[PDB]
Amino acid sequence: EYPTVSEIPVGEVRLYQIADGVWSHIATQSFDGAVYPSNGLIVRDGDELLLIDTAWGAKNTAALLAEIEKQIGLPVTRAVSTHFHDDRVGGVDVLRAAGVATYASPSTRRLAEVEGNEIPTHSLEGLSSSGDAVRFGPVELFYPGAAHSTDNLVVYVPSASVLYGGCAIYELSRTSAGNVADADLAEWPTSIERIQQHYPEAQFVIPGHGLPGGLDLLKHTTNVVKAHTNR
Ligand code: NA
Ligand SMILES: [Zn+2]
Ligand SMILES: [Zn+2]
Ligand SMILES: [Zn+2]
Repeated sequence: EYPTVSEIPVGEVRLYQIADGVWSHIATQSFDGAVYPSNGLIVRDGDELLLIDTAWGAKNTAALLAEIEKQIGLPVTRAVSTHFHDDRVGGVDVLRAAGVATYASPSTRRLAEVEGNEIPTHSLEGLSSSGDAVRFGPVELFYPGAAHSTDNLVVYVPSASVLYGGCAIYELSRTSAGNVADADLAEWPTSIERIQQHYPEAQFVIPGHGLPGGLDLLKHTTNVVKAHTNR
């Protein structure tokens, strides 16, 4: 029942309820003549919402805000981007113009600026060292170490046992490396083990792209990363 890359035209966004007050958002983009899905998260925060990641571009992100107001009807007051790539920050300008306070680590803000990408306004402190965690409203933010990117964060929703791995975690159907231009392949397995150690009770694990599953997605990602390392 999770929407697949094939059922979502580029420009539209779907919401999927994972648990009480926790949704993923799913959008698509075309690259090199193929179509790719991308996930983010929405977490209820009293009578407001916390958004995790944009919907991969300005147009998709405007559609995301429209779909949230239609389906949920609570204001998105804050957004966190989990690393500096466009599937995470592309759409930050749309969020900002809509009155959403945008956040990322100082590492992410720096890398976004270097890349010429959109830059979240606010800096998240306390996430500079591997293993660092901070509470941000209804979620915990965790910096596991370098993996898919040097700045990648993961997000845990303790009330729902939902772990949002972002692009540091691959879906099961992905058996080859994705975009690894900015990755730390040498550290990625160690960073994954920090995630496993910190969130062993997670019941629902969401990758940056593709289908959710359980904690098996972590060892799966390590397997794929190690195979790529040995290519
Ligand atoms: Na924790
Ligand atoms: Zn990325
Ligand atoms: Zn502000
Ligand atoms: Zn990604």
